[PDB]
Amino acid sequence: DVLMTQTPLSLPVSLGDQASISCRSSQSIVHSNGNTYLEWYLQKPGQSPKLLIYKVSNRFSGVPDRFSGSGSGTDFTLKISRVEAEDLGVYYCFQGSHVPYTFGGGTKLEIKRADAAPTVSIFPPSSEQLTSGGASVVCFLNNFYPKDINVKWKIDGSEVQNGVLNSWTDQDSKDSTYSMSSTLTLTKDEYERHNSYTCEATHKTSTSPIVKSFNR
Amino acid sequence: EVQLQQSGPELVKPGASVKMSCKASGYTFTSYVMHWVKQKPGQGLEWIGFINLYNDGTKYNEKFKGKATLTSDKSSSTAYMELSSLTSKDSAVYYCARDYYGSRWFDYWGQGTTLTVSSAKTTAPSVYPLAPVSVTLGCLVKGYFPEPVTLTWNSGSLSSGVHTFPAVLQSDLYTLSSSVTVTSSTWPSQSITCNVAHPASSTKVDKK
DNA sequence: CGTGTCAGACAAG
RNA sequence: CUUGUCUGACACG
Repeated sequence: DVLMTQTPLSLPVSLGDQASISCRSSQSIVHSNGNTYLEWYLQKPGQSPKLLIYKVSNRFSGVPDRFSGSGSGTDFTLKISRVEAEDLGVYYCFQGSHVPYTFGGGTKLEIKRADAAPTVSIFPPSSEQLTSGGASVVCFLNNFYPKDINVKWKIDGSEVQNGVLNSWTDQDSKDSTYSMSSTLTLTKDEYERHNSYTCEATHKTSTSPIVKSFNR
Repeated sequence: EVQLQQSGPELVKPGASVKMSCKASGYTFTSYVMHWVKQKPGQGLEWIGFINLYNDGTKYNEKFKGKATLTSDKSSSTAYMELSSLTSKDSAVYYCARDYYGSRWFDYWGQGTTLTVSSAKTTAPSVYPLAPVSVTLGCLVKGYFPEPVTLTWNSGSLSSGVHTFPAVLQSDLYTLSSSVTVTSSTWPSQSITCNVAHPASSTKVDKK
């Protein structure tokens, strides 16, 4: 049972630049053939993996010369030159050498971009859900970067880190930005007992937290 | 033109078995050995095993012996996989990848079947409009089992400026939201309609 | 020890 | 395309 470690866990790169993702193995992957069966696989968001390199350096049908593979024995490197935006996603190294075929941990290639500020949008509960004894306050934070943002919720002036759902989408292929969604699911009785609701976002792109609020 | 089509989604209860399909088209289904992989949502991949479609000789990952069973119907160009004694630890996405050489690594992959192991029952979603306090609207899909849901705007149009956030799980229920940013010239005059279609229970459509 | 199927590679005529 | 092979897998004897 051979394990595959990938040195770069996350790798932020700007378009044009090249990225070096290394994948050291637990044991020797050199089969008796003298051949090393080390692969590299790319899994773009919302899609199943695709083969890129298939010996240690052999490129599969579809990949340009930008992708090259090096390293033999136990240390292996994947070189992605002239990085593009359609190169988002995690990269796995796979060994088809010994008894159980095993992948690595993965590596999330992040496209390095200018700093962006979120577009915080808040929405009060729907009149339809309010009749159903429910009241969900949804907060939207879209088109920002880096992915380092913190969302807070207050109720009538008190931090409420209770019953909060946060949803993170992948990095946009075009925008190269992230978007978050927090929602505060309360009850109708619990909701109408308070007047002021807020969701805050603290980001590198703002010296002060982005505050949105309403009072019904 | 080698394509690989798997069966659709599956919610089975803890304790039972399930069989998955992998249809192959564009090549000799009996030539290339089939491979199966498992990837829990948000995690890495894991090789399961491969079956020699010419002799039906199977080779498994010893940690998968007793869980998986690779068979096929060589005439229908369909490859199967069986998972017995399902547990929450098995709820993941299972791909079927064709073998490139020596039944060692893979070249082509299927879209992936999403297996859900849970005793919870199928609950239809509840769509709620998101009116403001350019402008941004929203569509809230709350309380549903099992995944998946399809949320689209204007019957597929308005693909730009739309963010479909992945669903979150809470108390055996799902909740999915999607925001849409449009020119200010539209919402008071032009309408944005949300389209939710949960293939397991219902399909709802409501304007803003 | 051997035999068959299957593919992916090769050097040379 | 033909010849001489190399290689991994599975089945079988």
